[PDB]
Amino acid sequence: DDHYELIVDGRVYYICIVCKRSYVCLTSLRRHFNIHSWEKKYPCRYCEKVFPLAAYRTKHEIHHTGERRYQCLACGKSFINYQFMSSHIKSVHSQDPSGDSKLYRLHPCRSLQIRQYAYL
DNA sequence: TGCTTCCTGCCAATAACG
DNA sequence: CGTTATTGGCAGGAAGCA
Ligand SMILES: [Cl-]
Ligand SMILES: [Zn+2]
Ligand SMILES: [Zn+2]
Ligand SMILES: [Zn+2]
Repeated sequence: DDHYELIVDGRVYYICIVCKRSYVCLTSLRRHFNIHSWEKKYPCRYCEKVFPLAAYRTKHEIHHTGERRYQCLACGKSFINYQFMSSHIKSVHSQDPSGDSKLYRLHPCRSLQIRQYAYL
């Protein structure tokens, strides 16, 4: 159908037929495969752009609304995504957000309707 | 070479099923 | 509506880009 399997050292991999990318998760292969098939379409609700993954569309739509969900706990500045937040904390505070301390807060998404993670 | 978007393991939230 | 399947949000490194 849309994949074959490699089994190496007991570990199972799922291989896309088209580009031969390997996936540990079958769910990942399927998510990825839409890029080839365009079976599903994820159109920005604010403009003409269309995405092959739902999450790509959501991250894009956040740019339309201007919501700043990522907040630096050291100085309070907020950022639209992880990358700007991380870049700020490393350059300005000389600390790594992926270290063993919580240096930022991810606020819930309020400018769009997306599913809510209870831990935020 | 510093923004910008992509990528995929993981799994909570949601949907589908029966 | 309780059990199973699916969706897609998240991190944070990778890749794209000018
Ligand atoms: Cl905001
Ligand atoms: Zn592929
Ligand atoms: Zn748009
Ligand atoms: Zn700060």
